[PDB]
Amino acid sequence: IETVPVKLKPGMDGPKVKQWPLTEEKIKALVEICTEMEKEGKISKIGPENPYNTPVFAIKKKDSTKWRKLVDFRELNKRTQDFWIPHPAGLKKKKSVTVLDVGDAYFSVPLDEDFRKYTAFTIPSINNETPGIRYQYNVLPQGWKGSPAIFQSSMTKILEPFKKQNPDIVIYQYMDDLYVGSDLEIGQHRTKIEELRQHLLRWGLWMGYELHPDKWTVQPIVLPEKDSWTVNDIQKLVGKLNWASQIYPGIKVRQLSKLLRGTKALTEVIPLTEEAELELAENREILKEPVHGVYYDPSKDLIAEIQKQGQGQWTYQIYQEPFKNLKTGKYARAHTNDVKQLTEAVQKITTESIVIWGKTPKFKLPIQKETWETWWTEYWQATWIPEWEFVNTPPLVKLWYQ
Amino acid sequence: MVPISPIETVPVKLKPGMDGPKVKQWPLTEEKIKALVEICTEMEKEGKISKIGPENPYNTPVFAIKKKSTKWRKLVDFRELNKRTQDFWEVQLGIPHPAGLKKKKSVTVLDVGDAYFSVPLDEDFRKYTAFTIPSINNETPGIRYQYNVLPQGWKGSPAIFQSSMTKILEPFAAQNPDIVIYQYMDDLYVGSDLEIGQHRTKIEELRQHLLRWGLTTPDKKKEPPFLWMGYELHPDKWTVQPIVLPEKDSWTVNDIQKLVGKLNWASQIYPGIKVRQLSKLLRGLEVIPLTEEAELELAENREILKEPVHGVYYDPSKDLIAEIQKQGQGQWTYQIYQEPFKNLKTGKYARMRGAHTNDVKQLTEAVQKITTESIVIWGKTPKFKLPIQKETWETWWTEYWQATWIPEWEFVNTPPLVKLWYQLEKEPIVGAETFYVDGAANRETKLGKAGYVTNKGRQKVVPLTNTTNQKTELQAIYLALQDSGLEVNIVTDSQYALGIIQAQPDKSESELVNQIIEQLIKKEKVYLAWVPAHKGIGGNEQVDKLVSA
Ligand SMILES: N#Cc1ccc(Nc2ncc(Cc3c(F)cccc3F)o2)cc1Cl
Repeated sequence: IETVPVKLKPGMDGPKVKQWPLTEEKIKALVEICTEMEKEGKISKIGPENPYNTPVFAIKKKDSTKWRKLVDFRELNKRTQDFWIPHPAGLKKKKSVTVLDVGDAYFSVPLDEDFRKYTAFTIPSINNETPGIRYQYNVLPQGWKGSPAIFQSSMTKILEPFKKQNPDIVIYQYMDDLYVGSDLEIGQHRTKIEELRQHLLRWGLWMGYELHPDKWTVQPIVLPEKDSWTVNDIQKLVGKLNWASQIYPGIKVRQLSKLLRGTKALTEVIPLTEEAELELAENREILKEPVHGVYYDPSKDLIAEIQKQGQGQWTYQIYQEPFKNLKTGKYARAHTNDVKQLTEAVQKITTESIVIWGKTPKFKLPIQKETWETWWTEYWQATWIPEWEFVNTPPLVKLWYQ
Repeated sequence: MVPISPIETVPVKLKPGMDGPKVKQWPLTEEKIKALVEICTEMEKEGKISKIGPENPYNTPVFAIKKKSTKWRKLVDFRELNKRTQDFWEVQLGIPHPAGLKKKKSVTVLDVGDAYFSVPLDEDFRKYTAFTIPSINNETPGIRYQYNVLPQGWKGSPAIFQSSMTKILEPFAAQNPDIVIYQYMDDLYVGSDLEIGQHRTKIEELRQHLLRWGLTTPDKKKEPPFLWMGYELHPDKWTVQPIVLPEKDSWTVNDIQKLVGKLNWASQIYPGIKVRQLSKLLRGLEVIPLTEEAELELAENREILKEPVHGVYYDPSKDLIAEIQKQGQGQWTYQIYQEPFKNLKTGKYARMRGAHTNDVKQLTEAVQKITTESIVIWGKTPKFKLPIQKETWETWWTEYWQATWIPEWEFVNTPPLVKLWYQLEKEPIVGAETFYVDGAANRETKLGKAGYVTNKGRQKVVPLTNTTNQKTELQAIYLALQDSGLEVNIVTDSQYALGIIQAQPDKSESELVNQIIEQLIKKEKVYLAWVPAHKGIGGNEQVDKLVSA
């Protein structure tokens, strides 16, 4: 009922980010939505004296048909002072985890009157034939990094009853998301989730996203098992082994290259010497153990790389230092839209990253900027948005992960 | 007296930590001062300014300019006060494009140079607007004035004027959805599809509604066509203002840079306009000789410009179509239309500056640009007609290492067709000779060698001058391609060359890449394999020795 004082970083102005083109249907959804939010006092029109701006658009969450307003607060969040939730290392270990959109709770808390001007956004018009409808926020806005940090006191209270009643459940909050982990059976699971919606309606949001840990975290590197090796097979193996030697100490290829002794046809079969096989086996051994000195450090950036492998398969690795992977994965679930798949891959990787480390990674996307910037908002369904850059040079490494 | 509602003020502030202006009132002639005093007395009479006492420490210089007329004009120079005023939210940042307008049966334009003065200025901010008419012979105190209304030339007049008109007009537009309203400078545009009787009625209702705020508009005393932002707007069609390509038997850098502006502007409706060579003549205000390639490209601009072309307005009930053609030299041209041959607009796309490229990638980028342009103008993606076969597109995107996509589209068979010029093998080729290639160069002497060693005992090493490791690694591949049959396996340790060929260029800045491309086009099958250097991989080792000597 009384606002929390918030201010940007020292010497940083509010965001001045141009609105990007919206389709007619997204414009219409936003007009209807913003009209009601104004009627409900969550937002208010503003005049030309406010110079700041943040982009806005419209998504559809997964398995619903109603448009949702998404403000891309990425710039405001960078400029929003740091606010002083810890990360529960047990969340990633629960048999299951459901994800709940609680961003609607925020609209009940006023916003520091002096900060409001910074939540400025424009609904554009087609062909700019009418002035953009401009608004700012009066309440905590979805997607702002402050909104969880501020509501954090009110949310602890709303939960204490349920937490004290189920001391085995883990509960974590990132952006407008509540992550509720369990170790029960889905049916018992679903109900307790239904339970947890009642506190919020009682204190007052029906959607639930499923999610279980993987198995390996860092998928092992594996070598072929063959009864006959062509020269090509051995050339690919030595290449893969040499790559892996930047990650793992004692990888040796002397005895395998030895086999490639001369100028043979790529398809000719080489029987492996006894040395050769031994060397291949010691490398196999090595690859089973973990990497050495591989630690997460919450002060540094997480980095996610994605490779398109074809046939709806996508590989990815999350690291901080090169060759020190904290997680590696594969994804194969849009059978004709490369960009929808990539966009779903980015969302899935970002979700895993929130559950493991409580923050989002910086993506290196195997796509041209202009394609990605002209199509990702059509397939986006999360209420957060990570950072990204663009790989323009084909990695030679895509092979080592297939 | 009919009561008039006030125009609520817009809070203005100066930039943080900055303060008003304090600049010297220039000395004037007695003839000029006399003229200022009369004008400023009439503005004060009307309400636009007010006399201030001497506490005000701010000053903006003021001038008198002779109307090219025996009458003088006053000119307050706020360049200084502007630097110190806050930023505003501009809305005119995006201007509409005529292709996005709808056809109107009737269209009027009111003029609003009277209301702009019914727009008060934020009280707390007037003080910053002080100016001084110097006195005759400097023997009295200068007269001191400040503004009570948005001043011509102030940083915040456009925004605040627009925003105030908008809010006035809003209820009237909402209660008349059968018309459109749009405001720019002192000009209000009202169009509709009503019969002229009903249309002139509503223009009357509009003037009445503007009277509620005491805003007086011209009497029935224009109509189509309008000149606006360099367009000619008619009720059922639009085109640019005329495009006259000057004749010149001697062209200079200022003349060539202005010939690409005109061609660029005209390229939004005049189909197939090109600007490559002329734009190139500007690479990196000197008379430059037009190449023979620029005089045949200019002679093609003058014949496309010979007569006028018109564009149609947008009919939301019909699909949008966009059609692209390959012009050559990384140039693309497109048209957007709903009914055959009646374009709403046209345009062109140019290759991004890179070292290597291919047609499919360029087509894709042009599609993306047309796509974003269409979201801006019509709120939707057009359907595409593209000179590329469905099978070609499918081969491209399923094998390309990046993610790529183009929206709903159909093949249109209008040459030249975009195609894939070669495809590398996924597996080594049985029965094809295996070429182990290698190349090396001495960083100091720029001397190196390139060559290959094959499984049939074929061999070659060529000595080279003025080369680099990178150039010898490509030359080696080039040699193996030159000396092999229609099917061939090639082993290289060059990550450099791999990165280039796996990009699948069809054209290059490097003539060495282009020769390789030309060889690849002639092969039936090529499998390109990579091995790490210096690991003693057979053949790679052999040929490394031969080329590193
Ligand atoms: N002759 C003529 C003529 C023919 C058709 C139209 N149609 C139209 N649809 C939307 C608008 C508003 C508008 C202008 F009226 C003017 C500039 C920008 C703008 F957004 O106008 C307008 C005119 Cl002026």
